[PDB]
Amino acid sequence: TIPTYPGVYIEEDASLNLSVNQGNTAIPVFIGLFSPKNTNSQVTRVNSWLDFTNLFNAGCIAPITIVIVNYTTSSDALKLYFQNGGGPCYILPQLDRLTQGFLDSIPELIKQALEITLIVCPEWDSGYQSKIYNSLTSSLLNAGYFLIADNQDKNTALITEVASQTATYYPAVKVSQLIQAEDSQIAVSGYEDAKTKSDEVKNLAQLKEKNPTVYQQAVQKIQAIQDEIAANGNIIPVSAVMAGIYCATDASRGVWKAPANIVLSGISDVAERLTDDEQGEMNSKGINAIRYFSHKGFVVWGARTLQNDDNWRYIPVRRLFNAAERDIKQAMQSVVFEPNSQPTWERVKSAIDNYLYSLWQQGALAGNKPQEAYFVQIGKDVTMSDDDIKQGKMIVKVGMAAVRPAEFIILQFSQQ
Amino acid sequence: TTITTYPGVYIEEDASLSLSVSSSATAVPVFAVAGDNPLISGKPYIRISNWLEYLTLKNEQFDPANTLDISLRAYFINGGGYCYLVQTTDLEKQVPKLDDVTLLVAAGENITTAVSTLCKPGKGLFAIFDGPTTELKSDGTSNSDYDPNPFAAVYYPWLTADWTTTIDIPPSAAIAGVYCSVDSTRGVWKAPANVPIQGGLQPKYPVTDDLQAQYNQGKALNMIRTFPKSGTLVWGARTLEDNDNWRYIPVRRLFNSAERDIKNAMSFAVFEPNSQPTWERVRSAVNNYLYSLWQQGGLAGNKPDDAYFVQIGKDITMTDDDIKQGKMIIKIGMAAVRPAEFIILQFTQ
Amino acid sequence: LCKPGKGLFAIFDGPTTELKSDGTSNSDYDPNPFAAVYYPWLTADWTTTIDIPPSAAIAGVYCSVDSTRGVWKAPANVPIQGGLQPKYPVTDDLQAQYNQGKALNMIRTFPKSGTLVW
Repeated sequence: TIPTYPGVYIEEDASLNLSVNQGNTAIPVFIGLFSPKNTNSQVTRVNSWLDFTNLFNAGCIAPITIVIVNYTTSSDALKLYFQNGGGPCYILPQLDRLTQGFLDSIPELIKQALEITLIVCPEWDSGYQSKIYNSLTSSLLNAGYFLIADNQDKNTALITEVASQTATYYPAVKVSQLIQAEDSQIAVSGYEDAKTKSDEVKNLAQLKEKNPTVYQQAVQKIQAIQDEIAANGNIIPVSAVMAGIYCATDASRGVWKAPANIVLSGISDVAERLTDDEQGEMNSKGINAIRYFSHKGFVVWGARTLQNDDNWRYIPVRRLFNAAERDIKQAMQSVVFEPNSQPTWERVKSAIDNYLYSLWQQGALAGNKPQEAYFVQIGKDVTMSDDDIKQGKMIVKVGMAAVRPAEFIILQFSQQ
Repeated sequence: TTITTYPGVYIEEDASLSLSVSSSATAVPVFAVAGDNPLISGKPYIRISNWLEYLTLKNEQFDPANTLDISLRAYFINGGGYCYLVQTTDLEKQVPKLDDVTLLVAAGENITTAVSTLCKPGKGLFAIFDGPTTELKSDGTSNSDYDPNPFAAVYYPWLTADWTTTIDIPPSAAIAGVYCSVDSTRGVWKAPANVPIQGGLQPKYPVTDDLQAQYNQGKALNMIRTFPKSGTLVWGARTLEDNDNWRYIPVRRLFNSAERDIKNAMSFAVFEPNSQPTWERVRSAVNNYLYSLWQQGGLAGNKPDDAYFVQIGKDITMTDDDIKQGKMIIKIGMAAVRPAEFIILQFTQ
Repeated sequence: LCKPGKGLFAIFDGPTTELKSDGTSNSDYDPNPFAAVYYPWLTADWTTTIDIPPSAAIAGVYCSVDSTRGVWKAPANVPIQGGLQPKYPVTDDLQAQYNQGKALNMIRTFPKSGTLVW
């Protein structure tokens, strides 16, 4: 409302709010068909659900280009993300057609935003998701980024550039209803006639009052989409939910705790009911499953990555190393242009050793004493040679030991 | 009536039945349904909470000529809780999807194949079969077609009531109701025998002591007999395997309930660090449950040290290979109480 | 006046004639969620060619019910004090037409409980 007199105003509405959380080690970026309220392609930081609605148009209908329409699950996926404990996030809206120029620029756009740690594509279309996942180069993933992916099949795992930096989840989740937007909140562009320029029509409401013929053309596609989504049920990709669970787990228990065995909230039902034998096949292949248990509800029942080896098999082990090398890199950025001499190397060793000791205190690392948990090495004849120093190089070796989760518990019952 | 327009009182004269429902967690049955039933067609399973819900979903009057209708009425009139309806052909595919199902009830269908696949150690399932529809052979070969499965039981004969026609009620439907009533009243460790069968249900054929003497060992059949003063009772609590273990239904079903409750008790420990502090937390959860079970009277022993024991630790239950593989191994041993079955009176002057 | 946020509720008067059986005796009222209509007009011992409007008596019921059982309790199924009687009789079939949409609230007399707001 527009206030004129001082005092108390009363409004009746139905707008929904969610509590805003905070975090540092889990900041996801969402790539999808979003509808920003401002025309001006660039990553936008969103602090909460209220901020998102202030900067973006929430709805299940993508912006209309003149006609064609598209169905998007981005808004509801974000609502699930905030309901599950999500904090501030970045949004990368994809507008118009999916050109190869946009795909090539994705790794650079994400790197420009310095706080990103997670990548999520909250779109129901399988072909659209596959194109986005293939655009994440190995250089981007190896730079300390983690991709949460939605597996489209129960029998075949996803393929990405870096296996150890990816986790897949199955199946999608249903919700009670979608977010519906008014005509004024549906972006419309491309319309033009003899008496009007292309920029004079901005939303569906202006389109209706200027040309009912094409307005009826648009609504029949919208109604057809609404009928189709109602038949299959309001299905939402599960990667957005997992992004919120990652934030909640890190704030509460820490990065070294597996993001599994957590109850989902805000969803209605899973897209498919799984058995133990089926889950046994997926788990070996590296597909984490969303299971339903009567005494619990809907829970995450997997903590594996796409790479199956003794090093990077588990998500908490992989994510802990990503967090450690990120925090260590932040500490060494105060030493970049220091003189390359022995007193500089001593300061580097002290900074890393101080950080690693704090990590061991909280229980992130394994061992009964610090010497069993980590080590730091740097020297003139230990890690680097004279040629490296003459070239401006500084080499330090860091090793850590992590704790693996317990995945199988076996009960042995006896009669006597 | 069903169309409410004005505020006030509406009068209608109906004849729909009305029953009552209990709540037992250790007895959640699944009823095998013929595929030709219109209500079950096109769905994986249907959950029925009471007779009111079933009548509403049916949208038809009670038909005594429908085997499903009488089986549900007999089951609900005996105190059964909410159940699941699954087509017989879909049992091996839909039962593992359901997590709270404990009983596999043959509501007149043939579930021999499903039982041989589902009812296995560790699955936490018990099956209820149907006895022969004809008279009992005196040679003792009326139970030859049943597998010696310690996770199943057979009940004979079929039952009839006032509201009966050319079809007779399968005994498994009424027995499953007895399971719900006994568990909620006296516990799962008490034999589901020597209890009346509610309603006007009567056995179709009479069984004497001499007839039952043949079918009370080996692959035993549990009988539903009528006695001069106590009415109609369930007479028999033996499974299909004659062994010092799992001879009696109470012992097999008690271990099934304890395994399920313990599994839920320590399920919090999955995806936790596989170290000693986690093992101690799990041991506390198991010991707390077993003491509670012993206090209720479900275990045999004057003190808890005689009723159960829990072991978990390195070089006691698991080795280095088990820990490195993510395995955590626990050993639980509990003693069950076995009922008195034969009573002998010695008379002298 | 009666708009969201203004904190006002309106009490109207029903038609002064008989109720049309076609269900169109409430066509002149706006679908305002802040208003209500009551039918029919009332008479008493101290009455003449003019009949008491139902709104005056109903507003008194509002004061009594609120002070007795709270504002959240329905201001119906309560007797109308004094010797007030409805001018016309309303049956279950007559009220069935005017209990949805732009509903009219009725004042009816019942065999044992006297005159009640229905």
